[PDB]
Amino acid sequence: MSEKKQPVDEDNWDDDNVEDDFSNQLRAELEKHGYKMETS
Amino acid sequence: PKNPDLRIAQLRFLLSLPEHRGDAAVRDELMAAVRDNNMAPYYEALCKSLDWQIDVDLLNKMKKANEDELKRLDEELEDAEKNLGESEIRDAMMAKAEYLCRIGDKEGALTAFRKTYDKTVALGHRLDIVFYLLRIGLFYMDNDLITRNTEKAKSLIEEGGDWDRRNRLKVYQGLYCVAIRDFKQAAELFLDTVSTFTSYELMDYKTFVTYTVYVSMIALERPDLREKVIKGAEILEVLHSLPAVRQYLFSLYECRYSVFFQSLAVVEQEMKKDWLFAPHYRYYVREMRIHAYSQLLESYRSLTLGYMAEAFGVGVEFIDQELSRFIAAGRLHCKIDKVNEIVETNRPDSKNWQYQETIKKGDLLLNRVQKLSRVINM
Amino acid sequence: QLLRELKKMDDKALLVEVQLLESKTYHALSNLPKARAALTSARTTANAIYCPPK
Repeated sequence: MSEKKQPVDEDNWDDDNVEDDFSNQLRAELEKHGYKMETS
Repeated sequence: PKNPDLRIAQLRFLLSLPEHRGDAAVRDELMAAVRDNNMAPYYEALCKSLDWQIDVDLLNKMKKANEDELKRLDEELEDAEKNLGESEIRDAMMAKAEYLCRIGDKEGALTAFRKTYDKTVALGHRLDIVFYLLRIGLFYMDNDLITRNTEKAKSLIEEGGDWDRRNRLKVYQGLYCVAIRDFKQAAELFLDTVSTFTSYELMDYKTFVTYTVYVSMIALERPDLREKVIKGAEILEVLHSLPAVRQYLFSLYECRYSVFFQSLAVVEQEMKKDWLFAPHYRYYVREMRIHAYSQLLESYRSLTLGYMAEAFGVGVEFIDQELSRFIAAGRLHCKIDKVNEIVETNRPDSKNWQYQETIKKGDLLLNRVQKLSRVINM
Repeated sequence: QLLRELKKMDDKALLVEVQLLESKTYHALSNLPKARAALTSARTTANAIYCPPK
């Protein structure tokens, strides 16, 4: 009963949520926020 | 029998973050590979770090020491097969065989795990095995064996009660938790810092204090926060050793703006140098941030970000994208503004936001049983 | 090392002659219950001795 069209056609798996904030963003985070002391 | 090659597993973590260098590898690589018959700490590092010029007078004298250790195994278990006692072979050879697992690979499985697991009923030898799957889940940085030792230890958690070592089970289950983003049970099970005084799987007990305070500074609400990290009696001395740790707590509880980031730079330096914590260096830092902004932003309602940037350091555009990501990330509900510049806060979830999760579960899980309800006829 | 010698010998005032100093230093590091225990040791010490020093 299982098929009918379709036979023709802890890890980081939970860390993926904030890793979506880690991959597109904030990879040099305290390399700029840590340099807010002396940049200005 | 645990802590030297566990420290060499910390040297594997020293191989982890400084990658560009091949000299700080080889120096204490040779220092850890000339001491105390350790074939595997240069064998896997032969598989990872620099290879060998030769090994004949260098380390085949230590495979010759391994040969000597092996021929006295062939002395010992053939001298213990005559004796008929407390499984003399498996006991007096699980000693040298956990030492063999210190020498070489996971053949310590067959010659330790079941070699003492098929005889005993006491949890001491099996718990040495659990601690050795812990140390080899520190060698290989396992996800497997540091769960398999829990799978083996819960076979004797079901009857127990013991003073130090079961609290150490709590400690390493918490290290398994906060080896990934699992955070509160680690601190809750570390919180009984008294009975964990010194056993020969510990590192510096003071560093155990630093690790429990790093994990207990968050997942601990402000009354519990002040009662534990402030009103803690015996904790105060073992954080009076390190000034910057007590400075970190009093700078966080002080709730300033720039000593937030000075303190946070100290714990930025500290958080990396930490094995099975340094690949988790990011959500802890913005977790400190989200706790700080959450305790600082509910109280005001006529708030300007000029009042922030006057005392954070610089935030005129520097905290702009920071707080914007923090708000639109799902949490830290306030409103960031155009140059009208009034930051507007929200409710304590006493009335409004509470009214969702009931139908959020009566949809999902009750809809799974709607499917099973529609399993009647066909 | 002071606990290695005095609690076996007889001079019970000479015990608290340093145990009370330890009750000071557990306030100096703010170890509150152990300083309470040291004060209790002082109180259960001083009822055997008349007053030969102050």
